[PDB]
Amino acid sequence: TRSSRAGLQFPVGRVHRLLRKGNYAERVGAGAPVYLAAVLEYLTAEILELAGNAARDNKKTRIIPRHLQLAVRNDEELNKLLGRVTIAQGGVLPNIQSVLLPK
Amino acid sequence: AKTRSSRAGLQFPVGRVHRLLRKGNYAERVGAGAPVYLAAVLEYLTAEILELAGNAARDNKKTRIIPRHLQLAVRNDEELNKLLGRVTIAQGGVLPNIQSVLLPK
Amino acid sequence: TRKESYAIYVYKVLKQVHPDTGISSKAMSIMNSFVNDVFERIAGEASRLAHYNKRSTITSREIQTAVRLLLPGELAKHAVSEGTKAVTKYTSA
Amino acid sequence: KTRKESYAIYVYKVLKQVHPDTGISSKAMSIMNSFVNDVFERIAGEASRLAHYNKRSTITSREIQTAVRLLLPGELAKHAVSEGTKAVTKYTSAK
Amino acid sequence: NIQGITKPAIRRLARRGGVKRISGLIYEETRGVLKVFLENVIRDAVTYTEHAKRKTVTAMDVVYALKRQGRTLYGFGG
Amino acid sequence: KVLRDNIQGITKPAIRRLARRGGVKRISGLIYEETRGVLKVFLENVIRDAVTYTEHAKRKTVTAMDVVYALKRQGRTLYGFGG
Amino acid sequence: HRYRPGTVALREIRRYQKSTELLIRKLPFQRLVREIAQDFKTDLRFQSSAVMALQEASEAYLVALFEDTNLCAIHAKRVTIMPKDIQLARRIRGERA
Amino acid sequence: PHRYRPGTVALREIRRYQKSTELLIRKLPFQRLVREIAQDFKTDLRFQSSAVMALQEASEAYLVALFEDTNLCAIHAKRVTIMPKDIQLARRIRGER
DNA sequence: ATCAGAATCCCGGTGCCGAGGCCGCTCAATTGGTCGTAGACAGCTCTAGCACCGCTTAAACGCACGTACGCGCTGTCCCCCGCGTTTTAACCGCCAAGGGGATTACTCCCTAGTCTCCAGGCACGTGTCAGATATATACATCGAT
DNA sequence: ATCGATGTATATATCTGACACGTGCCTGGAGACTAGGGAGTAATCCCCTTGGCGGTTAAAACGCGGGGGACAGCGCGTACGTGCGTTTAAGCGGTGCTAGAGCTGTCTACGACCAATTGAGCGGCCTCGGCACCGGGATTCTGAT
Ligand SMILES: [Cl-]
Ligand SMILES: [Cl-]
Ligand SMILES: [Mn+2]
Ligand SMILES: [Mn+2]
Ligand SMILES: [Mn+2]
Ligand SMILES: [Mn+2]
Ligand SMILES: [Mn+2]
Ligand SMILES: [Mn+2]
Repeated sequence: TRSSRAGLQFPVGRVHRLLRKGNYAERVGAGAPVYLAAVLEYLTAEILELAGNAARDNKKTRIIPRHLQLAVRNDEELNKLLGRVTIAQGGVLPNIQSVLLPK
Repeated sequence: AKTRSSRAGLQFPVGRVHRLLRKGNYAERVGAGAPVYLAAVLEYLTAEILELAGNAARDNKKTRIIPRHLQLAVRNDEELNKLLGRVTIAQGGVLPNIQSVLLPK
Repeated sequence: TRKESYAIYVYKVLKQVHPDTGISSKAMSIMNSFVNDVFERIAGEASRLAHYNKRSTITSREIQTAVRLLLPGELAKHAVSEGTKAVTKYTSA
Repeated sequence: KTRKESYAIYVYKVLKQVHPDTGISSKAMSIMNSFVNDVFERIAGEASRLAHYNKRSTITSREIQTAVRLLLPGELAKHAVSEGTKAVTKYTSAK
Repeated sequence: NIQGITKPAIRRLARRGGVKRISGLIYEETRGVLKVFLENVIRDAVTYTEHAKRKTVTAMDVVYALKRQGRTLYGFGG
Repeated sequence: KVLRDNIQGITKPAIRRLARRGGVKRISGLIYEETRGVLKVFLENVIRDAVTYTEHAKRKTVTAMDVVYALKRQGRTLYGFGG
Repeated sequence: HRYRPGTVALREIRRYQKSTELLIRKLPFQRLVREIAQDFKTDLRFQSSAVMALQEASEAYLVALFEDTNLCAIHAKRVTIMPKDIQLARRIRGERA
Repeated sequence: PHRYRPGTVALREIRRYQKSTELLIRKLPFQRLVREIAQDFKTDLRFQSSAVMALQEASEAYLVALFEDTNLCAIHAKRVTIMPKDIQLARRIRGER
């Protein structure tokens, strides 16, 4: 393969196919499906990281959408990135505005 | 006539719109009516706006459309204004609108 | 070198619509952008439409439905009629 | 019974790489797949304009790179580029 | 039919919204608001269906509509 | 030569004039500094991006087009300068 | 006995932000969706995922909206949200005119 | 002598600056600022004079759009005077950070 | 009520330089003909969606009752506006220098494209446990006192 | 704070459907290998960007005095939250029926690719008339008396 040759888990072939057929440019370099597959791989790790963390924190061995949302919205950098994405079955973070609290 | 524009009975250069659509990686291939359509739609809109800008110019007593005139044109038309709801026109200025509660009674 | 521009067409249409009226360097420039913006906007959204429907080619059907997504009503409607008119006309000649 | 693709299995392999003793649900799996396609388009699309803007016909790792630097927040980009430049050189080792 | 969007349901949403106290006219306001939202999303959605020559609006039309409108949603085939 | 404190070039009258085109009549004193803060987060975005385009185009000169592309990126499309 | 007005309110907030379940029951919603669409095109069918997608998109949106609404209420030294907040919220979002 | 009452010249100036389109920030201070911020990203950068002018055009539009929506926030809290907290609400709602 | 001056609104003259025009040069579109594959259409297939039916069961509802919040009024205190004088540096149009963009010019490397061979990734298969479900207990409250 | 008292969390027993893992076919990827054109790189000119200086003054700064708004206090009236019992249709589990979407194989209409041919459209140059700038005068209205 090339996932191997690049130490990647993410399909370096698939990616090269998609770049070419998905109408981004006339021609497509050899480094790019590798560079990109890696960045996709990097980021899917960062999410799986903190979501997993979250599933531990929230006492479950399996990640459901919530654990993603929790991971994402609690991360300052990831929440930005997905600043315009509604994640199905995510709920919201718990935040109860000060002056609403009892005295 | 030679010009594909004339076959189409248009001002916009259908040849140019065809070149760009190809040197633009929107698809493998391009139909032959798609440039025509698009060149015509582009024409509709530049007309629709130049109509309102020139009127805008006229009231401000002017022979020549300057951006304020395009701006006045755009934000007075509910629809154009929405199409360009995210667009700064250089030298556009803003529409004269002063909130009520700031006016003397 | 050649800097291509819609400056002649924009003029043409202006002269068609307000025959004793000039346009300034900046205004032209502005206009010039507007055409390019709407071009990409349409073009791109047509490009998505081909793609979404496993399809290799952008035909005026695409460009049309692109227009129906992009533009507000009265603008869209007129633009559509306007456009499909020029197709028809172009076929016949 | 059509053969529609996804990233499902690689997500897992990466899941194992980070959290070996942990699992996932179908409902979250689509989210991870949606996530991947979305990120793919945004980077690819940025890359695409980059080429055009520069009157050039090829999307290289360099395009893909700067695209990332426009699409990602300071820190997240930082690592991405790292992991990106790494996987590339490592791949150009082998042949 | 629209008024089938029950007051209690709207109450729940505002609670998940962080909202503590609710005026009466909110409920109706919520409704016009929600209507406007769906209309726009369904107008775009259907357009995709009409263009796919289908009598059945899919998830992907919806998904595509939301993207168009800057309200991207995950978990229905991205 | 070294450049320091330039945000204070955004004098209080100006930050005022803008607010007037903005339809504001009464300006609280603590506004001026906030506006400067905001304008900064603003330019730090358009130029972080403009500059990337400039780095990518392998240039030492930032062009009107790198700016215009940046704005478009951040959904603040600008007409009047090319594009 | 009796709980002091606004204290189950706080309790319900806690409950719903902890849960991810949908809050408008599926069928009124489903019938609302079909109504609105028939207005655009006749004799149509919806994928059950198509309706869920819509529902997720709509709710999440409204919640987001109540959040931002509730902040305007608070901005006006109030504690009750009111149609006039929603209007300012959407105005500033640029949704409404 | 003579003295215009408070808020009288404000209203005048509003009408002034709403008639015109010329930039409100001074040209020179502006440039100095932009060079600074850019230097602190990458040294040894030059600017097309029109590229400064682009950023300025874009900057003012934004702040004037901003003041607009800030001003609405003041008027929401039954005030007439804009305040940092107003600006802040507008940016939370715009979804700026 | 009436009066003054301050600002804006408008007037003509005025001097300048940009838009608009004409002229000639070249590059991007036109023309025409081939060739190859996308898409369209027709013919069959089975999957997803719609429909109607009825049981217990939560959720919707409707009213009741009182409380605490919204809102309108008032008064105080103070900050932010206006103005005038002092102060500072923007703007203008003066020239002078060379870094850098943009245009040019040649060779070759990297990628698109074709083919043939090979397993990585997918539908689909089951058995299995993580976890939805809960009933009784453990706790961490809230309101009354 | 201290009461008893909710309603909430935590628990540990059992039940069941989606997970995760394996079966094996297949279609997308990969290795071989040709072909050329995009773009790298090195050479050359020619814009425009920076820099730097004083003549000029419009804009900024700074202080001063008080007008009128921020906001704090309050005081009334009611528009919501709470919560019992009172009314509906949401949902679930079950089967029935087909429209429509999915897949498959064929033919030709249409679009890329290519070459030779030329005025549409561009820059380069030229001129004067729209309009920006200066300066005078009448119209308005705001605030002082
Ligand atoms: Cl590459
Ligand atoms: Cl076509
Ligand atoms: Mn610095
Ligand atoms: Mn009087
Ligand atoms: Mn040099
Ligand atoms: Mn106590
Ligand atoms: Mn080249
Ligand atoms: Mn049928």
